[PDB]
Amino acid sequence: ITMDQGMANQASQAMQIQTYCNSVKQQVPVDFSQFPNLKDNQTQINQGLDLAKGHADLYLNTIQPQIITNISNISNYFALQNAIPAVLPPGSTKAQWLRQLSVIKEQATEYQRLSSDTRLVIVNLNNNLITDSSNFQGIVVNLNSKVQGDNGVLAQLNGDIDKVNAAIDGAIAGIVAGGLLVIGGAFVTAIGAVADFVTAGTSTPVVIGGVAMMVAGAGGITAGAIVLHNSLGARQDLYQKRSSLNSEVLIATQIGNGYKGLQVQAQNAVTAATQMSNAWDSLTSDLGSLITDLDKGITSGDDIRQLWLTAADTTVKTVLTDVTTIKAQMAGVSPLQVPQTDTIANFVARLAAL
Repeated sequence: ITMDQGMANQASQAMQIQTYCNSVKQQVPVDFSQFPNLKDNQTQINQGLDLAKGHADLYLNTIQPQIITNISNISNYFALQNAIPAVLPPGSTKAQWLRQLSVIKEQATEYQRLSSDTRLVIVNLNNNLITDSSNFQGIVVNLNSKVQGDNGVLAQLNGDIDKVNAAIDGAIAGIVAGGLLVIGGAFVTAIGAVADFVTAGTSTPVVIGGVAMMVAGAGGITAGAIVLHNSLGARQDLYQKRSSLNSEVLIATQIGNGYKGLQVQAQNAVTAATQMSNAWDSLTSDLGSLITDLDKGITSGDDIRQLWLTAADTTVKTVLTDVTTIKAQMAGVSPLQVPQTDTIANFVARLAAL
């Protein structure tokens, strides 16, 4: 795997999980004070949610910065590489070459360590989310049995939501991935409720996993709304369609489906994180082989100079360009203002028809 794809994929996935985590943290705790036979159930829900907000926080506060630092190291690396054929003028001895390559390999290996450590901490996050996400599911089914509801209809909703959530995830990835590397590009995010929470009275909106992301320029917002609105509506349809499910249970299940959504974002992050480490490992081995071959009679400093100048003009200029535009996108990302009583699907529906 090339350094430009590993970087493009992790940047892309990070901006999506970032948004998702923001939606986790925005979720309000449930309110069942009306039915005192559910206090134990409320408590359970809200303790589970705080675990979900804990995982979200850990991602934004510990993992995201390392991802940002990684992107900056890719630039560090290639700028150091381009600089060597300038620091070592045409005479330069084999010794000089061995010292320079050995030094930049050291620096690169250190970047490999940051990236592999990151992969390891995302893996561990995911594993803890799988457990924490599976336990929440049981807190929902416990509540459902306590209101003598059908566990079978509940199950068919969870299954139906999981399939749609994957469609959403898919389209969002498509939007971000397709605009990520456009030189002037930016992104806007939208966080809203997965279901209507005002037509009937009791208002507990569920924004966890209720998300949308679009290109900020031109008619990017509209263009974005169009590919997103189908999948988003489909989900809202499933929570609004007539069902035997208690309302209190419908809330906890909405939350629970968002919780699941968080863990799938983590699993997507494992994938991207793995790809970026492998890109670093492939790079440190190539450097490793370059040193080894200079050390034998196979290559020379003059040959490496040649190889890194044609690289500096062709494949490196590309990478360094993308690194600039990627750091811009991630730092530039901006949130759309969503009306407090709106839904994410309705919001996007209306933006899609402008």
